[PDB]
Amino acid sequence: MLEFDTIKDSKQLNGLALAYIGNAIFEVYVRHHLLKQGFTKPNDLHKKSSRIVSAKSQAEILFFLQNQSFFTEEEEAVLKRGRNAKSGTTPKNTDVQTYRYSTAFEALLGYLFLEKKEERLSQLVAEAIQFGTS
Amino acid sequence: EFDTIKDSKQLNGLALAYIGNAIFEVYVRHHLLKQGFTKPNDLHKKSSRIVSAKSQAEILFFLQNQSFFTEEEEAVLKRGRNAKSGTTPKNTDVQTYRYSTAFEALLGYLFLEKKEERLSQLVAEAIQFGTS
Amino acid sequence: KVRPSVKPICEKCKVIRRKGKVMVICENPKHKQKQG
Amino acid sequence: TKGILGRKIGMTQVFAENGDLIPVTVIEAAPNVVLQKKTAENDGYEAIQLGFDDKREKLSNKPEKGHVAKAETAPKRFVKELRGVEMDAYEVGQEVKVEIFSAGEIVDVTGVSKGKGFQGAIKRHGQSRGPMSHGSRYHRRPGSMGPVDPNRVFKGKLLPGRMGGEQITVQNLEIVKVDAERNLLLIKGNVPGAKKSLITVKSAVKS
Amino acid sequence: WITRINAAARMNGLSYSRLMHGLKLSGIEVNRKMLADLAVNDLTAFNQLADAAKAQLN
Amino acid sequence: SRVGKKLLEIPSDVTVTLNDNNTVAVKGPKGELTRTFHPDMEIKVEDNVLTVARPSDQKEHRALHGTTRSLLGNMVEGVSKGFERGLELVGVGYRASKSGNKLVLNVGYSHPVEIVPEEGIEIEVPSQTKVVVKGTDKERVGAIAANIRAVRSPEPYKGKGIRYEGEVVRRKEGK
Amino acid sequence: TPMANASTIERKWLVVDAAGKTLGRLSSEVAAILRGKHKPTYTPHVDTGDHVIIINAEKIELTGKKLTDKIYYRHTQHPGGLKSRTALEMRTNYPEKMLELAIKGMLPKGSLGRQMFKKLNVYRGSEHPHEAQKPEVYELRG
RNA sequence: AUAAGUGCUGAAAGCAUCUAAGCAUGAAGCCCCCCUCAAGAUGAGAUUUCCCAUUCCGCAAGGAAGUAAGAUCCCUGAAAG
Ligand SMILES: [Mg+2]
Ligand SMILES: [Mg+2]
Ligand SMILES: [Mg+2]
Ligand SMILES: [Mg+2]
Ligand SMILES: [Mg+2]
Ligand SMILES: [Mg+2]
Ligand SMILES: [Zn+2]
Repeated sequence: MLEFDTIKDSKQLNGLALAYIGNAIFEVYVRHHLLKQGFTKPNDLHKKSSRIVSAKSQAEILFFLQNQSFFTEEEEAVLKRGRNAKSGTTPKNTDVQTYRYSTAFEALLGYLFLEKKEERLSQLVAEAIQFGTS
Repeated sequence: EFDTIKDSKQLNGLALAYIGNAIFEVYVRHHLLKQGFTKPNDLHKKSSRIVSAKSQAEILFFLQNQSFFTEEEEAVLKRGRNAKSGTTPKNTDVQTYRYSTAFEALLGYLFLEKKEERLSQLVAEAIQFGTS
Repeated sequence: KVRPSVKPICEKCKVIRRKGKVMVICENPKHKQKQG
Repeated sequence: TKGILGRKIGMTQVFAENGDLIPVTVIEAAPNVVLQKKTAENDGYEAIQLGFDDKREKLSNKPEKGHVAKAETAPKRFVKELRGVEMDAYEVGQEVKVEIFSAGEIVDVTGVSKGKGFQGAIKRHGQSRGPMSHGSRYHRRPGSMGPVDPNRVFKGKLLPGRMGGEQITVQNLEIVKVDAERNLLLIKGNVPGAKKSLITVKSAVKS
Repeated sequence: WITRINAAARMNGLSYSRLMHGLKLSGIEVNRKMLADLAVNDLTAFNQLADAAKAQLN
Repeated sequence: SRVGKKLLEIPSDVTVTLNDNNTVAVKGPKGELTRTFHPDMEIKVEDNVLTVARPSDQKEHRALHGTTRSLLGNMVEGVSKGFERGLELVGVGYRASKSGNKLVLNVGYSHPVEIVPEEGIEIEVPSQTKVVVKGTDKERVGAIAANIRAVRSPEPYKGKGIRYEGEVVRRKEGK
Repeated sequence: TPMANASTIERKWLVVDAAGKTLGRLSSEVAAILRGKHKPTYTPHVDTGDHVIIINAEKIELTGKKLTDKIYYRHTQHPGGLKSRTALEMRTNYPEKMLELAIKGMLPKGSLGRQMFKKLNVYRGSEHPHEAQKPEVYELRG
């Protein structure tokens, strides 16, 4: 992964900053994966990343993982904090609860990354990409 | 722990810039978080300020004067600027977009070769300057 | 010595204006006076 | 500055070393807990939150549970906010014990007065009576309402109504003794509020 | 009507107290204030009237 | 005649410098001096020659046209040698002394009075019964001497307190 | 018979500057841009006006000795409580309020005149947040 | 920051001058500091935390029904009334 340092009071970030960094994390992972799979055309890389980085696919991946008995107590608390955060303007072509349920996923990824829980985040996004691409 | 690609030189196109975009975004966002801000509005405002096309262009131009780079860096910068692709945004011209593409391609090539010692230093300097 | 009619007494009293008022100033401060 | 939160228990007396009587008010406490920090980049001021006197889990709802479960402690019953303070010697979850007041200091005490009900004028506003003899029919009534010319009553008259129950601050009290063991604070004088009530003991503002 | 004509005859560089004088002078244009006004429902003829007015004011 | 019409020389080390918006400065052997002027008024300098070109006559132009010239004169004089003003001190035991850089005066008051000057001006004391201020500009030494004198005004019944270096006070009689 | 426009109107935002302008002379064309008397479809009961943004509101001026001898009174409802402010303290600490009180006396007084007054946006600086409505520029006609 | 006063430089008026340019000082008055109420401040703010993958009609807007967090009815009372 990258070479960062810890940020003081990383257990007190609201549900929004976590998703703010987690969106970037997920973008990095999915782009590196699509590039590793073998592709050069930026048009096709966008047309494909916009299949896994949409709120619909994210809510779907979240429901799939959750219904598979994958998480633990603290990840459940981080999910509830991500989904309970109320702000923003809903996108014009989506529901307003799948939005919340995808923000929960991004908050989970961000909180996992901001605590140096590297391998768990790695395997989680591995299974997420594997599902989404299938 | 990202497994290496088959080759980091045959990426003739913009894939380097494609990865460098998200790399630079991750870095600037984590930095803004370390500063202390938590509200998303001003976070996004400063992020856009530092990640815009003209900002990256000016950072590249300024770092060009410090001779901070070596030969292969000029090689990848040239290979990036010889890219002809897509359409430039309506808000900006066709010139500075090429400088931004060059900067993003350089960042991506640095990232994709496990040279974090150069990458962290480069992004630290770029952010430090852009926050002037 | 405020009074609505100021005028020199001895030969050496001057008459000046300050901030839109009429003042008589001198060396012997018994003669110093101001209109209004 | 500094401050804590406690419970009034009742007045007593102590002899000093000179051998002289001193009225004393007892105030118990416990380890308060910092639950939140309000910095100037998120809000418009500087302030920490303090908790006190935890309550059993059946009397707490899910919002409060989740709020107080980010400092890893138990649902607190009294939540307040101490504003003017240095904000580098305080971390979420850390405690604020009673051992921060030495003897002979000078503090302020904020508390809610005790209620008196619906009171008249002679008692609420401390007015005077008319006569009780000499043929009078006037006593315990609030007086003339004012001049005739305004054709109305001036805003600011003083009439009956509900007395007490407000918030009051007494200034320039003084610590006598600080029993570090039992979490006690002996303050000289008396303090507002009924027994078994919340009392805020901050440092002195005037100096 | 006078308020609307005054508003419609300033995006041309005139005013009311001069448009009306130029119309009373440029020939005798007897278009009432009601109809001159209503003809700001379309602003192609009113500009012609205002040009004919502005002619005689020099 | 008029004072806004005379001439002003410029010594060797004294070097004036013109700038936009008429904000002349001076460099000399005793320090710098900058002072903005009125924007309307025209200032023009020649080697060893000072000129103040005045626009069409008015009520305030005939005033500014002399004010600016007097100020330039005071400025060049101060940067050439500087101004000073002493302060006699009669007392019956009233005595001033030195303490580091500030001033202390033991007038008849029941506690010593402290006087500290701002930067760029020094307060020298040649003897325990006299004070002498020294500085570059004129208004500065003026204000400092006024603020030092206003600690103890001279009583008229008998010379007692601070007074200027050369001045006559009236005298009554008390019995 | 005359076109009486109603709920068929559109609006457009304008930007006005106050750097180097006399009060009362700016707030006299702003107070008629708000009301709608610059549109050939002006109807008197529908508020056909449009929005106005003001910037550099702390750069306004006043001629003569007004910055010391223009007083702003305001009375509470209690006996004796008449409070006062001069123009310097206002222009220094409440510039936007100075301009709002200026413009508010030049509009109608009913219940349409005080929703015409919701379309005025006064700021004290050089940047405004309303960069989404595409607010054009408007130089004073006098 | 000021009132009356005391002023420093400085011309109109070759000098003088508290002022017209400029720079100060100066009161139980005025605005903050002290205490209380305060976002129905319809300009209705901010922060932190909980609840959300229902079912019918309705092309659609929408309407309806069961509920979630939470609250109330009802009961035992007083540091309250
Ligand atoms: Mg999101
Ligand atoms: Mg790009
Ligand atoms: Mg009596
Ligand atoms: Mg009446
Ligand atoms: Mg009317
Ligand atoms: Mg009991
Ligand atoms: Zn005389």
